[PDB]
Amino acid sequence: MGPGFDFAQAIMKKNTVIARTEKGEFTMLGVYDRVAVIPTHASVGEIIYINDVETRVLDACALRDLTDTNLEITIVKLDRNQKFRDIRHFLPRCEDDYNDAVLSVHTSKFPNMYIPVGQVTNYGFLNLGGTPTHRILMYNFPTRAGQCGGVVTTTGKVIGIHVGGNGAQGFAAMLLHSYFTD
Repeated sequence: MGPGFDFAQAIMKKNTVIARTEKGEFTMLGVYDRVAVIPTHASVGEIIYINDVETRVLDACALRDLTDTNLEITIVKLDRNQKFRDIRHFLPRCEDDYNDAVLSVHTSKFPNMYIPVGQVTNYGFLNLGGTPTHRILMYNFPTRAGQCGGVVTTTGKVIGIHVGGNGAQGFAAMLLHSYFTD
C-alpha cells in the first residue's frame, strides 16, 4: 500500500523460503550465498525441508552474545543448488530503535501476510519462554502462533526476525551486519 510494504515485498519475493523442521513450518530469511536464518527454537537438525524439498544442513550455529546469553538466531548453511540475492548491505550495524516497521510472513498457514507493526523499541533483555534472551526488539501488535521467523523491515533495512509474543506485544531478534561477515 506504501513504500514500507514495497521494501517488505521486495525482500519476501526474492529472499524467503518456507522451512519445515520437526517443530513446525517457519518463514526463513535467506541472507547471501546458501546462508539463511531461523529462530533457534525451530531446533534445526542435519536435514530440513526447504519449499518441501529434503535438504542437507551443511552447518547450523545458535548465536549467543559474549556474555554467553541466547540471541535466538540460528545461522544455517543449506546444501541448496541456488544462491540467495546478497542483502547484507540492508542489515544494520548497531542496536537501535526504529519507526514504522512491517512484519512479513510466508507459510502454508499464512501466505503473502504483511503487518504494519509501527514503532520498534530496543527492548534488550527478555525472558523468552523461560530462556534469558538479549538484543530483543518489541512492537505493540498481538502476534500469534505461525508468525515466528517473520521478517521485520523498515524502508531500506532488514532489522530482525519475529521470535515470540505475550498476546499484546511481539518480539524480534536483531539482525546485525557483523553476524554475516565471511
